[PDB]
Amino acid sequence: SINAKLVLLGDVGAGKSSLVLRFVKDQFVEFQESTIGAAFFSQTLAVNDATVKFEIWDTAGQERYHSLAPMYYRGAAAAIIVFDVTNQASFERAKKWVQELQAQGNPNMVMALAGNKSDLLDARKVTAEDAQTYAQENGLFFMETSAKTATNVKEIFYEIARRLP
Amino acid sequence: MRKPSAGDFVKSIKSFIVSFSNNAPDPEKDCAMVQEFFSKMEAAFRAHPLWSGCSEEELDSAGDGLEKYVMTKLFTRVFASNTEEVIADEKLFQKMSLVQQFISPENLDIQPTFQNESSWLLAQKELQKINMYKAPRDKLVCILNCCKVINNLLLNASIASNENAPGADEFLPVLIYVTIKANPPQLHSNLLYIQRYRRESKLVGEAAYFFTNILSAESFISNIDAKSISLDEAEFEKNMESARAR
Ligand SMILES: Nc1nc2c(ncn2[C@@H]2O[C@H](COP(=O)(O)OP(=O)(O)O)[C@@H](O)[C@H]2O)c(=O)[nH]1
Repeated sequence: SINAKLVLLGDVGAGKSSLVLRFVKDQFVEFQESTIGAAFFSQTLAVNDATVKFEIWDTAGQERYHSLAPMYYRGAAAAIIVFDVTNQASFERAKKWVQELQAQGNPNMVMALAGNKSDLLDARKVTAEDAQTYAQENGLFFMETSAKTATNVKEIFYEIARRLP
Repeated sequence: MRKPSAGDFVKSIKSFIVSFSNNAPDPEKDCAMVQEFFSKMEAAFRAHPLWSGCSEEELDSAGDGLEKYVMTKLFTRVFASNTEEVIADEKLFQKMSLVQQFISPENLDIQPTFQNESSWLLAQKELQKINMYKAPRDKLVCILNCCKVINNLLLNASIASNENAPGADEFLPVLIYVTIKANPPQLHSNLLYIQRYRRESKLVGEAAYFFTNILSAESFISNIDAKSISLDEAEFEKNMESARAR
């Protein structure tokens, strides 16, 4: 009985589609091949003797489409800003989404900084420290996630649902 | 509504239609009056001792029936009915009539893995049907159909190229390309009319998401220059010149 609009922000290849597909369908490309797209989902969740119905809006992450994003995040109760821990430019871009969301919407939004592909070791380029520190100073929370192994996928959405004003 | 019992419901709608002429045309005022009227007549369908009665689905169909009847009557007064909407339609048509001639999928970051070889022809055509209809719902359905077609075609491309499921990163650029290629007349006015006059309770959910995608497409397209489609300054202007010549 609690409706929430949730935007997914982040640049191409970060794992936006993978994250929400894991969360919604319990699927990942390596184990279960494709069935439906992932730009929009409605998903219900139980939190502390209640219910949250997430309406999940994906956004185009390419730079040429950046100026269109306010149309998507308008009135969102929440946002997951996704970055790929193996890609430093993705993290720089995730930081810009956060500042913009703070500048140009919307005071009681629940923002979650997701650091995805955590399963990847050799290739990791963004420290949990930088991401954690950044989040701690900007009123949001950082969670490392993996769509591949399902680590912290369900948890990050619960943790947003927990915080809904 | 042709039933002798519905007499005063018919008189109520008809007197709304004529009492709508009495005020000078104003979009933001007009659409408030229409939605208020829709809300009130909706309430009068469900609350009616005679109508209690219909299933929820049937009541929803009567709402769309009402929307179609009323908007068809009010169409010329409320659709593209001022100079700035006429100007914006023409600017958008002009820009697309040129850009369609040289734009390619890579200009919009569409990856070769998500190429369709009809160039999503069926989606183009679904969008172009938009000026075949006067009801906001039937206009919106063309948009939604276009989007569903694009989505199924993107899904097929990811099946064939063993890729991950497509998201907004795939969908939006393809919606932009498809809209440029289809160049549906009065696209600006059509979107404004749907946004203003579609039964407000129904511009929600997945419908609202895809609607927002096409509004963002309109905006991108209006603002196309050399940089936004990744062409050199001189290449873009040269492309525009040849486009005007044909
Ligand atoms: N190892 C690993 N790979 C991932 C993870 N999430 C996504 N990927 C892969 O990285 C690529 C980009 O992910 P995708 O979901 O398509 O990103 P999007 O463009 O932001 O939607 C895809 O090939 C995914 O299979 C993860 O948690 N771990």
